[PDB]
Amino acid sequence: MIRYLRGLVLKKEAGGFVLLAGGVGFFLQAPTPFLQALEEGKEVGVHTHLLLKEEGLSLYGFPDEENLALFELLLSVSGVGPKVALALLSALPPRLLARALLEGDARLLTSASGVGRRLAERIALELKGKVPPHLLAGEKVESEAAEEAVMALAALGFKEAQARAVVLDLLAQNPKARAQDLIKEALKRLR
Amino acid sequence: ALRPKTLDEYIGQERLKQKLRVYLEAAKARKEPLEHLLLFGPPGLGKTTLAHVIAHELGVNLRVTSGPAIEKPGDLAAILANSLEEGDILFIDEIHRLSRQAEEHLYPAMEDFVMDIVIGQGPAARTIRLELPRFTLIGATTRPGLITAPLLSRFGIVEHLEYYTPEELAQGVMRDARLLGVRITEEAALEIGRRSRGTMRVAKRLFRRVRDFAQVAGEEVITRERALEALAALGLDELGLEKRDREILEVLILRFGGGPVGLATLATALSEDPGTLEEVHEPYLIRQGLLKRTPRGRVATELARRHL
Ligand SMILES: Nc1ncnc2c1ncn2[C@@H]1O[C@H](COP(=O)(O)OP(=O)(O)NP(=O)(O)O)[C@@H](O)[C@H]1O
Repeated sequence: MIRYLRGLVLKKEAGGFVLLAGGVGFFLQAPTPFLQALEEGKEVGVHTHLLLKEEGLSLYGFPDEENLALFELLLSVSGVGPKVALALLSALPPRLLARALLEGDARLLTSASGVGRRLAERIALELKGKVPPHLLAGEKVESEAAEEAVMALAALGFKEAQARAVVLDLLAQNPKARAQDLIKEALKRLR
Repeated sequence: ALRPKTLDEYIGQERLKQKLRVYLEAAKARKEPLEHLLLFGPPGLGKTTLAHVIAHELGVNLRVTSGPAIEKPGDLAAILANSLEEGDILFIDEIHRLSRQAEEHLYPAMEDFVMDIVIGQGPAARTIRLELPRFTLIGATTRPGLITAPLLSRFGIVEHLEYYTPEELAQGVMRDARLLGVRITEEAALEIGRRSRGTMRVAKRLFRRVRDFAQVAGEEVITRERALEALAALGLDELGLEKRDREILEVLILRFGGGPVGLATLATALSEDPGTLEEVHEPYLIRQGLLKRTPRGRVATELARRHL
């Protein structure tokens, strides 16, 4: 239910940390990497993952949707718990873990704290193939293809505005527009 | 008046071909991209109509644009960015005269078909790329000498072009006798042939105006009598050399003497554009025992005076 949260890093820890979102001091565990790049006092967003139990409720935080994704997916397997999933996530980088998970590197998995011999195997055979659409490379947008379009246009002659004023109108009739397909199509209406 | 584009229908030399017809055979031994073809030699000679035709015996349309006709450094980009069909040809006449850089953002379309656009404000950033299709480029030059910058490298094959003999041009003229209401004879047509200074261009000029002329439609016919008649007559000129040419010489020889002058004065005493002189008149003259360019200035070869 709780997936995202914003608040102060109130106080860190070995494998946990506390987020003062609202007026509530939430306590969530996270991967060492993420955990370290975490500094008390500054606001922060966290991709959380609730988790019931038989004695209480648990919160697990992550740097970005990607991570969260694996953590879940990971928990998806029978036998793998938060600790392990966390280990794996705390050991090798997501991207590399995504691949590994897909392909099935029970070898590479073992190669990481919480190093599970046969477990790394189950987790492997178990998610081979079953992994992942947009998850082999951390989603990251470059530059404003829009502006980027213009910027090109300007340097190609066309007085800025002339170029920007029609790049926009282009993104209108067609929101999807890689600078390329955008830029070109401008030359057309800029003949 | 369109012409059935082919190579078997191309009146002209067989040398560039011995090293081009072969590569024209490569566009069928490898792919569609036949190395960048630059062209040399004097005007008229036949540049456009060459590839203008080459296209059809390849399978793609042709886009041709003059060099200097490029203001917006991205006008060619546009001439490259969507307008082709994976083969079309792009001809660039007077190519040797392009923007200091316009000719630089032309190399990308060399290696394959890109057009990386450098960009930055301070400190400069990355660099944009497009996706120009695979095409064949023809960039001819009227005066290559040393004006076709290192870009000669990017160009594929560099073959020259020269004048197409009294025969060859006269030859063409013949097939040109089948137009719209006119029959000319050979030997006669041979007359025309040698007044078209090894150039198809100057090889049709003579008649094109002949069309709307009084005392020529009544005697439409043209044999070696009218051929050299309404040619030495009101076609107003003897062996090529015509009016303005005679005038030039007349001033060159009469006013100044067979003596040297220099585009400087002469072009003015001829009340003419110095560039336009040495460029659109001085030519044939020289290449015909008449005009001689000397470090002292122009001068009249004897064969000019006595010639009249
Ligand atoms: N080799 C040829 N065979 C038949 N027709 C030709 C040939 N060369 C030129 N022409 C004709 O002559 C006209 C153009 O004259 P010309 O300037 O000599 O050639 P071009 O290739 O069009 N020009 P350029 O690129 O400046 O050399 C056209 O109407 C053509 O039909």
